[PDB]
Parts: sequence; structure tokens; C-alpha cells
Amino acid sequence: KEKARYFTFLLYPESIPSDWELKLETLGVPMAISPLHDKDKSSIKGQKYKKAHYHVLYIAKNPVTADSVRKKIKLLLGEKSLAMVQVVLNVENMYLYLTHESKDAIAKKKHVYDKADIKLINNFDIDRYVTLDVEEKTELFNVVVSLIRAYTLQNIFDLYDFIDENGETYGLTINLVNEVIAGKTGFMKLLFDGAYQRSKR
Amino acid sequence: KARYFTFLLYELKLETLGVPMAISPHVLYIAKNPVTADSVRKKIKLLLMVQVVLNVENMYLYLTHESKDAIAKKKHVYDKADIKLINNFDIDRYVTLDVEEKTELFNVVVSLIRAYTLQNIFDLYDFIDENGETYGLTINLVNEVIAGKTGFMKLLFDGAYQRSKRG
Amino acid sequence: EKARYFTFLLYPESIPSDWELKLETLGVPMAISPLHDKDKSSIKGQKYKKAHYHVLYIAKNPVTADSVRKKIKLLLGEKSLAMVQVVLNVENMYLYLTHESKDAIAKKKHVYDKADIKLINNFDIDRYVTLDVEEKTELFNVVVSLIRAYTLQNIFDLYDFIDENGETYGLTINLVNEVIAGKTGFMKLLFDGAYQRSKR
Amino acid sequence: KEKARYFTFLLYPESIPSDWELKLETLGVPMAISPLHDKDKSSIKGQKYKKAHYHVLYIAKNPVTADSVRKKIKLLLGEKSLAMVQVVLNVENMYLYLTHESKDAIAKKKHVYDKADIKLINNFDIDRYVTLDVEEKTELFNVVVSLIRAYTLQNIFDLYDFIDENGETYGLTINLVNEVIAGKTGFMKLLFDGAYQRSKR
Amino acid sequence: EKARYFTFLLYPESIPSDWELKLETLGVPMAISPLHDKDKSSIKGQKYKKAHYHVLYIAKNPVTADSVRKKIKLLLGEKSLAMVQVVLNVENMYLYLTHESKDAIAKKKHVYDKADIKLINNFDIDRYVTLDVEEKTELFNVVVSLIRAYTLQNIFDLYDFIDENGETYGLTINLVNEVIAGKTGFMKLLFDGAYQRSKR
Amino acid sequence: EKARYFTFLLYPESIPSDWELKLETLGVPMAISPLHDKDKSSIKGQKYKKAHYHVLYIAKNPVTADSVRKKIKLLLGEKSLAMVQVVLNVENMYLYLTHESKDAIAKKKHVYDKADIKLINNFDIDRYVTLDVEEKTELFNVVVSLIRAYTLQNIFDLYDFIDENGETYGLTINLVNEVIAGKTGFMKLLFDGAYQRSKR
Ligand code: NA
Repeated sequence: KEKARYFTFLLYPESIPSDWELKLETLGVPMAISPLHDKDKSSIKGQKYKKAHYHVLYIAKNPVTADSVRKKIKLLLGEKSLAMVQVVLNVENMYLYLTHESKDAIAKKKHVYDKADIKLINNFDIDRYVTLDVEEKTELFNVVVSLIRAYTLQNIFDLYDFIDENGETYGLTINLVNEVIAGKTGFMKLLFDGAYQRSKR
Repeated sequence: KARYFTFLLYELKLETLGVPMAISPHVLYIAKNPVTADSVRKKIKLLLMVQVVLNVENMYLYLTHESKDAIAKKKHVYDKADIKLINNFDIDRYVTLDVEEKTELFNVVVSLIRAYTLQNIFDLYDFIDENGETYGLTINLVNEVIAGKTGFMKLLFDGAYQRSKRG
Repeated sequence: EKARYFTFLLYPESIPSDWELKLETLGVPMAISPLHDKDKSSIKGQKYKKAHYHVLYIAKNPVTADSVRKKIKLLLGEKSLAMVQVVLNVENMYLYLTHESKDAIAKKKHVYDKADIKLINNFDIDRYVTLDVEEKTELFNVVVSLIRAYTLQNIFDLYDFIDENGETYGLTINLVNEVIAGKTGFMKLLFDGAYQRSKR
Repeated sequence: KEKARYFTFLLYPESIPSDWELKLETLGVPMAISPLHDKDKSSIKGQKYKKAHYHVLYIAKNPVTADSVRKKIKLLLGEKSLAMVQVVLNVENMYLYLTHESKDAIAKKKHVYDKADIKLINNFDIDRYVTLDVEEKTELFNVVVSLIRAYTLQNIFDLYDFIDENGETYGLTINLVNEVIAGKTGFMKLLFDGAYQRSKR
Repeated sequence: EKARYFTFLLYPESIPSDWELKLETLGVPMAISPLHDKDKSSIKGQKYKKAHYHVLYIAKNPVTADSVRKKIKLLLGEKSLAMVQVVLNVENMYLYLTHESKDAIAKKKHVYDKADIKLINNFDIDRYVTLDVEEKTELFNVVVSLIRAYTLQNIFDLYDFIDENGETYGLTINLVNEVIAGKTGFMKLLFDGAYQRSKR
Repeated sequence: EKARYFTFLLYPESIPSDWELKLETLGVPMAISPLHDKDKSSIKGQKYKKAHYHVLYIAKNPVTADSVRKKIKLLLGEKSLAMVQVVLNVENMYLYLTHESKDAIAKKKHVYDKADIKLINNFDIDRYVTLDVEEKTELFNVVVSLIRAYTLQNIFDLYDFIDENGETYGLTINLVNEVIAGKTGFMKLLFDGAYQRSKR
């Protein structure tokens, strides 16, 4: 299933303990807690505001799937604590949505929130998540290698097709691999050469 | 056409355009969109030649005569902070946007080669001749985007070459 | 997987006021960057990135990475850090403390004054660079001799040989990838040689 | 009918009026006049010297045709006053050629002349026309690209032959092609590869 | 901060009697000036500056200046010198040894006898004056025309041509090796051009 | 101040009988001189110096000199040696072991036999001597002529030839690897020429 490093979920005060804030910290995970949403427009005719809720941005180190994260926070708070967990694809925009200031929330006239009420937890630094510095690129590259080995990918088109089909399972996009393999084309040639010989074995 | 321009004169009316600039002890002018240099040079003169800039960094330092052309015949190195900067101009700004559009344009060139199975640089060039504008692309600007990425290019064309023979 | 050089980040908000002195207690050589409080940020609304420190950490023997995780969280406070990465080029990471790497400087980023670097326990940058290059040079020479002995025709055969016998020669897949990066032209020569030699 | 702004042509004292300098200034266009070329050895047999002549560096105000200027000077200076009106591609080499100090002129050990005999008209300043070497290498390259495409040049010998025959039309010599493509051989390989396959179509 | 050519001063007053031999011990080639005992001294007073030597020192591979200073300090004493300076033009520094560089002559400095230069460990200046950019491209262009003229398909054919007719064009095998190093991509294009041209 | 190459004296009078074996205990490579039993002494009337050995000691990493002295004091006795000297040219000291160094020959010191050198812990002099770039450039030019002379079609054929005849031309596998590193494009041109030349 879909595997990513960045996830999000919602919390409602009525159905989680008062101490929820610190129990979130027990996990040792970077998290951004949005300002409480008590002024959101309700789709229910006859109602003014949606139930007050928090948005939570959740960062694992090793890429993990969606159910994993749903499972531990459900265990952490109670089984009546949550429903589903979203996989976040542009965390920079989801961070902005916490204040309804993302390019789509400001676009649909959603209630804006105060960015000072954002509480960051466990050294949440948004900038390290949108940049993917050298150490991350090396791990991503080694992944691409194992993919070319496993599925005997003979050229970059075969690789591209495979990423289109199964990219998210390993946290990969085409524009991502372009960045990762940039300046490594000679290495890329050796792998494709090897794959090529392996497929006439 | 380009976004970075230079010209030379022998203060407030320049701000009237509300367009980023950097005036030396030579004047450097940044358009808001890619625009033709003849156009720009009609506009200043009615206000009060012009050469399109292909690299900003070197001309920023030429406002001091301090880059490789300068070190080649070093003379009369000019002041640093004595520069009039209007309409929020800074150098970090524009070089990092240069980078991002480079990779931008590179990625779309990749998708083109995949989509239409372009086997070599001639087939790519031809496609630019006919359909270039729909993707914001010209021959000279694809040349500048793929310079320094020819090994990447060869990888792509090898792919297309062998996929074409699957059929 | 065991390595010698490591790094991690520290933020002022998450560490006690005596973190520098508590760090030197552990008796390991370390390089600490100047506070990066003027790192220009990509997020369009926070001007500068979170002010932080980079710490260069070198164990004496090749050691586990989570080991390093364990000790610093213990000594500084568990809200202090989360992950320890492992350095492959100390040359650039040492300069990166100051945004004086060629690669980061090529992407600009703010420069800091290297006098604001604090070294702990006689951190000798020249010694770890020189031992890195001659250790990696030998790993390469080892890879060469394996390609000769077993006439390995391409990089897939080499990878397979590593999986089967990597531990015997102190070699992992990810470790050969670092050794042969920037030597692919040499690799091509070796595989070409093996290929023709296997057609004899 | 090719239109450009920079021109050069010959002037013959024999066939121009005494006040010719003052007459040229009236056109109000910047001009550089070479020292009188009276010691150029001539390839015509038996005469040993070329007819004494001046080279004129001509900068029009806006793009204009070559015959346009021919007419302007014929009606100004005389019926046989000038010859070989020519469009200039690099103004700096022509200014150096005025004293036979183009590297291409000294490479043939053409007679060198005194730069102090250069006459400037309407405040011609050479620095106003010099181009940075980086960008000239870029446009010269784009030119070479265009030739390889147009004439389907499959390899560097075919390109060298084309330069031998038609180089001047594009302001190109063998050695300058060598400078331009230095450090771009990977690009060159891509072009010749393209031309090669295209000629098997 | 690494270079190969260095220079520094030595004064007989503050160096051992067998200093010349101790210098040779280091195994690096070096050129030693004639004793500078007659330099007009800008203090006036004593007319001449205290007698001193200039040493031109060539490291085997690039090193720091402090490398060299430390080495001479260990070999000769802490008192023997204060700084080793980095030389950018070996030829001028060699001519300065006798006050015959253009700038020594421009200041009317006392000239010394070139035979009093002491050479150590096969120091030969002609070995370090190399690779003029202007000349390396002209030789290159010559190599190009030879590959065109005689349709030389590969580097063996070129080398054979040099062996037989090199003298005509001022070319030797090793000098071509210098000229084409770092232009091998260009070389390939040329040989491909020749190769296809010989199948016409 | 820390160095890798050291030397010191040992006097039989002041050292244990099993001193040679005790030196092997350290796991450091060492070169021991033939006993200098016939060195002419500047003492009026004594003829010869006290019989002594010179020991060339190769420290594992950069180390301080006093560290090495103390460690020899613990191993052999506190009276075993007095000071440890830093070696600056490892080759020159090794020749000094037999007074076959240029400074020994210049001072006419008694020559000793090279077979009486005792090597310890796989001491090989050729692993410590360093070559200059002019010497590395000629080694490359040498590899070129070998590829020409014996029409070596690939790098395996080249290595095989080095295995068989490397010493004749001052070449080892690993020293070939250093010499051709960063010249793999030139290498491919050479092998192509040899390849096409063998199909002729
Ligand atoms: Na604490």
C-alpha cells in the first residue's frame, strides 16, 4: 500500500482526553497542531459551525504506511479518538491549511486562523521537510538501485513507467527521481547496462 | 525574449514603472514577465540600445568590474553598497528563480520525450519548431536548459530508441 | 551497518543552556556550527528557517548509528533531537557547518564566519579526511581485485557477489555505491575488461 | 536582402574628394577609419601591392540593408569611391583588422599598421560594441547547432568541411569552432548522433 | 590553501653549519640562491642587509605553506625561519634568486652570479615551467589538422604518425599526451569522424 | 606536534636480550639497523662508538613523539632510550640504516650490509615513499607505451602484464590505479586503439 513519510489526521476535544496534548508528545514525533477550528462553515443546512477540531501534522523517519500511524495514535488516545489518516503529498501546503492559508483554503474563502496558535512539538522544523537534503538523496538513490535490480529495469523509460505505477509505495515521483539521479547518469548507465545483460540471460 | 536587461545612461521616474532595478555607480532592469528588449527600450526612452542579460550574477559584479571578464582586464573596480535599488530588487531572488525554471523546463522536456518517444535531439528540435510555444519552449532555450545535462539526455534517447522498437 | 562519522541537528528551544559543556563530557571529538539564525527559508512566510545548530560527531571505531541516537538524547534531554544521520563526506559536511561546501555554496545559502565554529576534544578535520580517502581508496582497490578474480561482467554480478559474500570483505551494497560513485568511468573499464575476458 | 546594423567597406583615395572626412561626419553615424592600407601585398601578379585603400567601420542607427548604405555613400563621395560593402558579424575583430591585428590577420602575418592613424567619426567608441566571450561562445554554438541541423552534418569531419567551404558566411573558422565546442563534446555527440540516424531515414 | 612551489629565507647566522646537506635530506628538489650579502639596505646605515639565502622549494604534491614551515623548523631549528611564502611564477622566483626577474631589475637590485645558485635533488626549472594555455590550444589545433589531413582513425595511428613525422610539427608522444589530457571527448569525436570517413 | 615516521637509538648495553621480540609485540612496522659496531667516534682515544641500532618506527596514525618514547620506555625499560626523533624523509632514514644515505656518504660514515636490516610487522619501504607529480606523469606515459608496445586491449590485459612485469617499470596494481584515476577517458581511447589494432 501507499507509503509516505508525512501524514495528517484530525482530533476533536469532545472525544479525546484533556491531557491529549502531552500524550501526543509521548510518541517522540515531530508534529504541528493547528489552531482549534471552532469557526468552520458547516455543510449541514441549519448549522453554523462544524464541530471544533484540530489538524495534526505527523512526521515519521522511516517511511511507514497509513494504517500504522492510525494504529499507534488510536492506541494512544482511545479507540473513539480518530477515524482515518491522510497521507500528505505537499506538506508545505498542508502546513498552510492548518491556518486555512494554503493556496486552496484562501481560494475558497475559508475561515483564516492565527498562526501563533500553531503549537510545534518535538523539534518540528517545517523547512527540513520540503528540502530533502543530500543524506535523503543518497537514501533515495540506493532505493532506485534496488528497484532496477529487483525488476531488471533495462532503461530509464522502464524505470519511469514503474514509478508511474508504483511510485508512492516507495515514496517516489518522476520529478523526484530526476532530482535524485541528476549528476549520477554514469552510475545510471552501469545499472541499465547490467539490467540489459541480465535480461538476455 | 528575456526577463533580465541591461542599459546605460550618461531616480523617481524609474520607480514609476514599479519594476525591479539595480543602478550602478550601467543600469540593470528586471521585467515582471519574459518580454522583448526592443519593447523595454521603447518604454524607458518615452520615460526620460538595450541588451538582454543571459546571466545576472556576472553583470551584478560588473557594476564593480569584478568577475572573470573583469579579472581578464581588471580596471576601475567600483563601489559595492553605493547602488540604487528600487522596487525590491535582490540578487538571491533572481538566480534561484533561474535555477527553478531550468529544472522546471528540464522536467517538461523529459515528459515530452516520453510522451512522443523522441529518439534523438533532431526529433526533439523538430517538435519544438512546431509545438514549442504551447510549452513555453524555443530551440535556443532548450539548448540552455540541457547544456550540462547531456548524459541525462543520452539516457532518455536510449530509452526512446529501444521503446520505439518494441512496436 | 557501521560507520565512523555522524551528524545531527540541535535547536536552541530544545536544549539546556549548558548543552555545549554537557556534550564535551562524552569524550568524543566534535565540531559545532555557528547558530544558523539567518538561513534563508523556502516557505514563503517565515523569512528565515528555524535557527539551529549542526553538530559533527566522530566515534573512534565504526559504531551503530542508533547508539549515537541513544547517548545524546540521554545526556541532553529527550526533547533535544530525533535522528542521527551518517556522514559520507566529512570534507563537505565540515564546510557545510559554515555553508562553505562547494555544493551548498553553488546553491548560495548564507555564509557564516568559521571562527564561530566550536571544536570539542581536539577535533582534527585534516585527520578524518585523510583517513577517509585512503580507507575508501582501499575499498576501491578491493573491489577491483574482486572484479578481476571472479570476472564480474557488470554491476549486477558485483551486487550479487556482495550479497553473497559482502561481509567476508567488509562490503555492503550501500557501501560500494559510495565507493564507486564518482568512479563510474573506471567501473566501465573494469566491466569491459571482464566482459571480453569471459569471451576467451 | 539581408539587413544588419554593422558594416564595413573600402574607400579609395584615388576616387574620393579632398574633404571626405567632413562629408562622412554629416551622415551622423559613428565610424572608424583604418590607417591608409598602402603596404598590403597583392596576389595580382606583377603589381606586388594592393591599391591603396581605407577600411571603414560603419554603425547604422537601426537595421538597414547593405545596398542602402552603398547608395548613401556613392551619392556622398563619388561614383567609384567605395567597393565591397560588407555586413560585419564581430565589430571587435574588424576594428582589430583595421590595423591587421585580428589574430586571424596576424596568423597570416599581414602587415601591421599604426593604431594612432585610426580616425574616429561621430564619437565612435569600440567599447560600446564589444561582447562578453561567454555569450559569444553561446551564440556561436547555437549557430553551429543550426548548421548541423540544416545540412545534416553527421560527424565533426563533415562539420569541418562545411566550415572550410562556407565558414565566413557565418563568421566561423576551424580554430574558432574548436574553441566554441571545447567542453561541450557531450552535446556534440548528441547532435552528430541525431544527424546520423536522421540520414538513415 | 595548497600549492607546490614555495620560497623562504635562511640566514647563516641562525642555521646549522651543515644546513645545505640537511636540506637535501628532505628529498624534495630545491634551488638555493647565491648568498645575498650585498642588498642595498633600506635602513641606509649599514648600506647592506644581513646576508641571507633564498630557497625555491618544490613539494612533491600540493601541501600547505605551514607543512613546509613546520618541516624546515624541525629540520633546521625554530629560529631558522618565520614564514614560507607561496610562489605563483616559478620562473620569476628562480630569476629573483640572482635578482634577474623583471621586477628586481626594475628596482636596480644587486645582481648575483647564476653559477652560485645551488641546485638540490635534481631541481631543474625547465621541468616546472609548463602548459601555456595559448600554446596548448595551438598544439591541439595542429593535432586536429593532422587527424583531418591523414584521416587517423584512433590513438594508435596518431601515435605512429608522431613517431615517424613528429619533428616536422614539433611533436613528441609525451607532448601530445600533455596536449590532449582532459580533451578526450574531443579526441573521440575526431576519431569517430575519421573512422566513418575511411568507410566512404 | 604529531608525526607518523620516527626513529631512535637502542644500545645493547641498556636493553633486554629479547628486545627484538618485545618490539614485535607493538604491531607497528619497524626497520632495525645492522649493529653499528664500527662507527668512528669523535672521542679522543676510543676509536669506535658504542654499538647501537637505529630503529625506524612507523606509527599507525599521526602521533606525538613523546608518546612513542614513553611507549618504548614501558616496553624495553626506562633506560632503553632517551629521546625519539621525527623522521621527515622516511626513505633517507632507511638508507641511513646502513650509512648509504647521501648525508652519510657525504660524511664518510662506515657502510653496513643491507641484508642485516631486520624488518618487523611486514615493513616494506616502498609503501612509505611518496612520488611527485612529475614522476606520476611519467608513470602514466610509461603505461601508455606499454599499451602500445604489447597492444593491451583492456584493463585486465594491462593488470596481467603488471602482475608479470610491473617491477621492471616500477609499477604495481595499486600504483597503476592511482596513476590512471581521473584519466579513464584517455584509458578508453588507448584500449580502443589496441582493440582495433589487433583486428588488423
Ligand atoms: Na537537560
